[PDB]
Amino acid sequence: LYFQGTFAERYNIVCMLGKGSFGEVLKCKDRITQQEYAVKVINKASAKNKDTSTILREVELLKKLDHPNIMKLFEILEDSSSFYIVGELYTGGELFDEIIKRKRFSEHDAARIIKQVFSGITYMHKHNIVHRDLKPENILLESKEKDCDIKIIDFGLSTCFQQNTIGTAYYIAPEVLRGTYDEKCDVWSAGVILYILLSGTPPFYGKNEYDILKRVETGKYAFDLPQWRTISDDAKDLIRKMLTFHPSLRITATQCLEHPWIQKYSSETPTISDLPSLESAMTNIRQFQAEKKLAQAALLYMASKLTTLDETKQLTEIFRKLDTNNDGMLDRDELVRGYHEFMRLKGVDSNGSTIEDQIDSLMPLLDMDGSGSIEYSEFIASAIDRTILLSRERMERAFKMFDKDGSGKISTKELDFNEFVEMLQN
Ligand SMILES: CC(C)n1nc(Cc2cccc3ccccc23)c2c(N)ncnc21
Ligand SMILES: [Ca+2]
Ligand SMILES: [Ca+2]
Ligand SMILES: [Ca+2]
Repeated sequence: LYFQGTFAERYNIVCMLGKGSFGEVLKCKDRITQQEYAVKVINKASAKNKDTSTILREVELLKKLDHPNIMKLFEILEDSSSFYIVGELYTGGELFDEIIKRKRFSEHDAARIIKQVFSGITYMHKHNIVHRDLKPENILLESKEKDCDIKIIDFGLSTCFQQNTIGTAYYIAPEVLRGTYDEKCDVWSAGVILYILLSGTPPFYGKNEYDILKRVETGKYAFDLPQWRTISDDAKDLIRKMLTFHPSLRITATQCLEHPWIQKYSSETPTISDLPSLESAMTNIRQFQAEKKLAQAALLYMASKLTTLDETKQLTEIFRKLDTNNDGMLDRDELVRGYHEFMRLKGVDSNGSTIEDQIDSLMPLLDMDGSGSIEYSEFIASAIDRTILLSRERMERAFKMFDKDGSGKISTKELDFNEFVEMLQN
């Protein structure tokens, strides 16, 4: 395997997309699957701030982050000059451009959007990761479709790498001017984002960066602009709690998510339309509940690494409607209510075994990291057709994602292609 790069052997570079933090971001495509991905290329010599052992450790945790509103990293690969961080490709651009186009949003539309930031940030903070620089330019739109998920990018690598080289000043908490970060800085930044969403203007506005940072110094903002009068007191109460000056008195990410104003506007719930879609989710999980253990884990690794938007976009809607508390993961109770609601909408009396014992029995097989929750990939794994999950191209990639040494055959420590194909086609 001498004349083969790890990145080069697997992905072709299509084109540059942008200059990201710590290095360039490019569009690349898998040479077998043809599926396209974004890749950030980071120069080792120049950007390295830690040893590679620390960098690969840090990035591994970032890869294991599983949340609909957080960018999904697939892998970190290296050659003699660079690191290559490969992730989901988004096509909808920055939330920032949405602000410019719409100028500002209804309480409904601002609620649906910021709810997703709260969801992602809450998950980030549960895993002890602060963004440090939350802003509209670091929130990407998944696609061009209407109510598409937003995706928080660009965090986690801050001690690993070193940058070299406008408008960030609007979003920085005051404590950050004191050289301090903590989880409450992200809340502040998200409060500013929200104020801009509902009003179209930042709370600490000014002509240049000196004067912007001067108002941010004082902590003084108001709901003075004429447009604030036809905006509820509930949005005002949330902003006030987020733009509280002292971090210790400022609300958490979770309380942002749980705020009454959030609850009121983002209550999309399951309907008759979802029944056939929901019926498809059932069949595929129903065997996943009694499908082999080596099958269950092997399926989780495939659907998690090699899916695409247009494939799982249906499961994505269903997931959302079951996610009644809006944190981006499915707990035990939400599944049970969803199973009750499913039956009710179909006309079948719930009150074999009960819905409650069936879910109780499903959770251990379904929650495979033992998280207590059913994260997005665990759902997709379970509730997708293997009729479309299993194409030759994907098996070919899978086959090579486990053969570490590059033999043409798999060893026991790691865990023929035709013997591979039959195993997965059971
Ligand atoms: C704004 C345009 C330069 N861009 N930027 C990204 C973010 C991104 C892509 C690939 C790897 C990453 C690793 C760490 C942090 C962010 C990464 C990105 C994306 N996902 N999809 C489309 N465009 C993107
Ligand atoms: Ca949930
Ligand atoms: Ca889990
Ligand atoms: Ca091998």
